[PDB]
Amino acid sequence: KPANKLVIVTEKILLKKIAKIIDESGAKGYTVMNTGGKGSRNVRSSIEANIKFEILTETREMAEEIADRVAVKYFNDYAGIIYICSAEVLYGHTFAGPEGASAWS
Amino acid sequence: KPANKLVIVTEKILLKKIAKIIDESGAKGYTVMNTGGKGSRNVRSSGQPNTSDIEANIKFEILTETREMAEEIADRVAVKYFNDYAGIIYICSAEVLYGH
Amino acid sequence: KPANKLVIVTEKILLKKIAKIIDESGAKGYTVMNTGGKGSRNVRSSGQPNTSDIEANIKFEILTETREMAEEIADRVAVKYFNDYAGIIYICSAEVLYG
Ligand SMILES: Nc1ncnc2c1ncn2[C@@H]1O[C@H](COP(=O)(O)OP(=O)(O)OP(=O)(O)O)[C@@H](O)[C@H]1O
Ligand SMILES: Nc1ncnc2c1ncn2[C@@H]1O[C@H](COP(=O)(O)OP(=O)(O)OP(=O)(O)O)[C@@H](O)[C@H]1O
Ligand SMILES: Nc1ncnc2c1ncn2[C@@H]1O[C@H](COP(=O)(O)OP(=O)(O)OP(=O)(O)O)[C@@H](O)[C@H]1O
Ligand SMILES: [Cl-]
Ligand code: NA
Ligand code: NA
Ligand code: NA
Repeated sequence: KPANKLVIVTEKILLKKIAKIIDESGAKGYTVMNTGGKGSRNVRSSIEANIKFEILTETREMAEEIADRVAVKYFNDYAGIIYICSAEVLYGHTFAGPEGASAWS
Repeated sequence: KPANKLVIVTEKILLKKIAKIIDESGAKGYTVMNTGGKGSRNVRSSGQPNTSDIEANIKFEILTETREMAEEIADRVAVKYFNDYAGIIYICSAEVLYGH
Repeated sequence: KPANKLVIVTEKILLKKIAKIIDESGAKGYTVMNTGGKGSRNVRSSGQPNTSDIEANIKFEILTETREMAEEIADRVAVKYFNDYAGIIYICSAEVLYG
């Protein structure tokens, strides 16, 4: 089943702030990694101080909503880039099926 | 050469268990990273990890010989472990330039 | 805008050397992670890493301007280092949204 994989590479200090935006979007979760890096926007600069989020979204609209909120709220003032990859989910939130009367477990 | 990039994000304590499945599948290698995260299945036995905890999880990336190999790995991980452990599995398309 | 995401997984000791290759290609930046791993080339001079060692390797992700730039980096790294050093290099398609 196709899904958008939204990636946000940004400053570590934004971790909780971005996790709240992701949650508010309706996305079921996110994965976050510590990283290093170098950029050319030269907002932060010309240890690892980055974080990388990967968020598998329900729709393209969901991914765009997260992206647009993060970028508008933070990217004039903080380093970061955002991009999307195409993914196909094999086992996701629905691993054990729906809840309620259509449940199979 | 086009390839399937299988991604398994799961509890860090499954590292050796998932490496065993990968090895047994015929896959030629894997890359693994520490991560944090949050999900909605709420099956981690110890609850959601701290937001600061960027080693609750591991992420495997496995460039597989075929699509069927990636699915074999996914299916065995999931049936063996995902009722008792947190985790998700997806695939991305990759073109291998060198290595592999 | 429709970009290439070039991925280089290789021995951590090559961090500075590959960063220089990336910078000389004209790439606007890169992201680098520690990783563990296993492969089948069996080139790494110190043998396979411990399953628990999640710092044997580095993984670079480079969003490039063109496919030509991605290829320049890849070819440079492999040709100069892959006889002697472990690693793999691949490309994923990415669409940059905020960039
Ligand atoms: N072309 C790219 N490929 C991969 N990662 C990138 C690229 N450009 C930027 N990054 C990642 O995004 C981070 C932020 O870069 P950005 O250009 O937004 O800000 P910057 O102030 O130049 O960053 P830095 O202080 O890291 O130099 C970088 O540290 C890096 O991890
Ligand atoms: N939509 C998603 N996008 C990206 N990563 C996700 C997503 N859903 C879950 N994950 C990753 O999978 C891991 C496990 O989530 P899952 O839903 O399987 O179990 P959980 O018990 O709810 O996990 P957690 O205790 O981490 O909240 C998460 O910690 C996260 O790294
Ligand atoms: N099929 C693959 N899928 C994902 N990552 C891989 C794959 N094959 C190799 N790698 C990554 O590339 C690294 C080096 O593997 P390579 O085959 O180049 O050399 P190696 O000497 O066999 O490496 P190692 O000592 O790690 O076994 C691995 O540690 C792993 O991170
Ligand atoms: Cl990663
Ligand atoms: Na910079
Ligand atoms: Na959860
Ligand atoms: Na090996």
